[PDB]
Amino acid sequence: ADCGLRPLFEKKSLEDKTERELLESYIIVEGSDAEIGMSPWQVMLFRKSPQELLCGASLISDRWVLTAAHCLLYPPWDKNFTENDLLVRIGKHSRTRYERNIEKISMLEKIYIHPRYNWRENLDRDIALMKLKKPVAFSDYIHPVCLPDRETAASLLQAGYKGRVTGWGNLKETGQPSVLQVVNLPIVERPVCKDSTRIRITDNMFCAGYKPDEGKRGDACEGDSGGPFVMKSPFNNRWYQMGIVSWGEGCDRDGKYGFYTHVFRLKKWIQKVIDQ
Amino acid sequence: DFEEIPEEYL
Ligand SMILES: Cc1ccc(NS(=O)(=O)c2cccc3ccccc23)c(O)c1CC(=O)NCc1ccc(C(=N)N)cc1
Ligand code: NA
Repeated sequence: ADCGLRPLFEKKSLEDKTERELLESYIIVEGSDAEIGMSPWQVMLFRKSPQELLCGASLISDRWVLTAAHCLLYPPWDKNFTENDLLVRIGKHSRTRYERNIEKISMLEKIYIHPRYNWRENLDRDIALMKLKKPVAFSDYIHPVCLPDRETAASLLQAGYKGRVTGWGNLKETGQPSVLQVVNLPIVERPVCKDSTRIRITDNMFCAGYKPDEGKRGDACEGDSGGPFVMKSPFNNRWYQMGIVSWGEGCDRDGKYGFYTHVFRLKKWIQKVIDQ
Repeated sequence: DFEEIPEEYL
């Protein structure tokens, strides 16, 4: 399809200010404000009752939104949302304003949580789909991201290769942003990921972030959960979602890394649900 | 501190 080609960038052959950083590597705390239309697949999961941000998410077609399972279901914290508890807001930039004539607000038809999502232990298979009640109209600000094929995943999911994380979550581990935030972060070697934590890491996870000695900073944080870790393919110039913001111990701590759901590894399940 | 969204969105 037309996935992963942004109306305000690839479609008009304009580059955003940091995408070159990603390309140069293919050999939110400490982020920046997103540019307008920089992440047109970004979705905000929005609670109705206390009207508040619940999580990030992504648009993968006109009717399907991808997020982290723990955004919807986490029994240890008495979290178990139903379809009616929330809305998805699409095309947003500002965190708090209603963006008249730009954002579109959709209701959920059905939530699907991965049947082997491990909320009991380590958040293994931290992935969920939301089918919308009505298709959303694409615009300059609303456009789906691609899901990776095996070859794009193998070629790009390499240590040192950078992807990009976006969200409206905390700027610090212990303020909130006026607009959507963005940070580019390098994928980390699996042994370094494993050695940074006591949590049992699985093949359905990867980690990203700079090492203490590399100097540069940045991480996702509370409120960024469920949002996309994306990479711009140097083969076809399309953006692909490789990860979902899952977990981390604090935010932007030296020696710690952000963990992300490995989208490709779970793609058979995604397709199973969408095929219905 | 979220702006009220249109009531039509339930
Ligand atoms: C559901 C959940 C439960 C616990 C944690 N906290 S945790 O990451 O230390 C963690 C992960 C896996 C299993 C755990 C079991 C026992 C205690 C903690 C655990 C967690 O982070 C989340 C998910 C969450 O809250 N994510 C928000 C978040 C997003 C990104 C980051 C980051 N990249 N720094 C940090 C946090
Ligand atoms: Na870190």
